[PDB]
Amino acid sequence: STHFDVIVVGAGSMGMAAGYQLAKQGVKTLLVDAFDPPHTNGSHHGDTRIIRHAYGEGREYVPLALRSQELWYELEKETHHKIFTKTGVLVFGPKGESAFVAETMEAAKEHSLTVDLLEGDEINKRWPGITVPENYNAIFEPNSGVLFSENCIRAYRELAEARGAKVLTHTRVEDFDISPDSVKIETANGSYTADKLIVSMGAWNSKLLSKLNLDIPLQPYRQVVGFFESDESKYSNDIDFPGFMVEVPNGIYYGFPSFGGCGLKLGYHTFGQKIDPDTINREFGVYPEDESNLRAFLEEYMPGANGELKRGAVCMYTKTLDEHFIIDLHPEHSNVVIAAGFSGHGFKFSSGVGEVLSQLALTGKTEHDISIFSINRPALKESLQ
Ligand SMILES: *Cc1cc2c(cc1C)nc1c(=O)[nH]c(=O)nc-1n2C[C@H](O)[C@H](O)[C@H](O)COP(=O)(O)OP(=O)(O)OC[C@H]1O[C@@H](n2cnc3c(N)ncnc32)[C@H](O)[C@@H]1O
Ligand SMILES: O=C([O-])c1ccc[nH]1
Ligand SMILES: [Cl-]
Repeated sequence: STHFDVIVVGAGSMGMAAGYQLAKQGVKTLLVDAFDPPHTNGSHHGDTRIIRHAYGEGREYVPLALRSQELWYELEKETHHKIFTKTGVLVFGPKGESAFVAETMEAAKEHSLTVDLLEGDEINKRWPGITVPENYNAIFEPNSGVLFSENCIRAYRELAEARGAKVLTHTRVEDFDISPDSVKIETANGSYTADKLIVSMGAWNSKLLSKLNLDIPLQPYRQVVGFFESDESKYSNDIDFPGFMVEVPNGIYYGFPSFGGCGLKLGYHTFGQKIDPDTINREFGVYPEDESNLRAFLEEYMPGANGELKRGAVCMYTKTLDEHFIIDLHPEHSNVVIAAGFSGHGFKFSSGVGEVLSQLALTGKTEHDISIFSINRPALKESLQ
């Protein structure tokens, strides 16, 4: 017997941010999650996340990146949890052979972002611990950094709840009933209604959007990360080793400086196992590629950070065909908002997206230009059942 103004299904990176934005405005919100956020079953754990402004995936993301950065600084001031460390982000690759590096440079120029350009030995000299061939070039963004993702979700949740938002945990939504003037969700712990619905189930969007009569190609990928004992005099955040995302012949890698001695963290971005979110093996090390693809990068580019494996994590990316997000109203229901297919690069925008989802649910519009994330774009290959 409890109607809500807005129901958020999936209270992770996007959902909890939306919950906070709504609660902050006095909107009676209910957030439902299959687990208890922040947790290690979705796409937001592993402690840290990179936030970049000059965007290699496309200069069109810059405005949202900058707005999210300001929102992260706001969050830092509101909670006792640590939110952001300004490590700076280094992007490098073989000269003339990296669309990622090239677009990062164009994005910086187009938006007048503050960056340093360097190449070859200048890279190795500036950051002892990095060994790149002389034909490599780079763009460093000093004001970009590292977000503590689990802390962000925890902070958004504590703040939203302090303002009246309710979070129903360990409750998996199994079906939806949408009408022109209301929405309803069904779970084993009961059913709930509201005027608006925000759907942000992460990897599970690939399995349950069909319950909303949507048919969108979405592929979940198993993506691991490892923490390695490193030479702290070189790879510690304390001596300014940066976060980084780089392109080499066999793909894109990313990493973080060692924070408080927990070790340099590394991940292989362009390769992962296609999986189903309910059958994925969440144990690091079960596939030999988990650790080997990482050491293959370290022994070659960051040899002093190739020590004992201290920790591993298994997480998921949910890719769309063009690797751009889906943030829009359900094409048949203006009272339903969809947030999906973040394709391995959405956390840094979660604060900004929470704001967009909020506007979409309350007004059916957003002040942000979100056309590139349209659910009706052709490259997406979307359709109704
Ligand atoms: C996995 C990964 C991702 C990643 C990254 C490194 C790894 C190993 N590094 C990143 C980085 O440095 N910078 C960045 O900007 N992004 C990075 N990413 C990607 C980012 O983490 C993902 O894009 C982001 O987390 C996506 O967020 P979203 O909110 O979509 O996903 P979630 O946080 O997993 O939340 C979904 C929640 O919904 C719940 N759920 C699922 N099904 C149900 C049902 N049926 N009912 C109720 N709740 C449901 C989940 O439990 C989850 O909490
Ligand atoms: O989007 C990013 O910055 C990122 C780093 C690792 C995966 N995604
Ligand atoms: Cl993702």
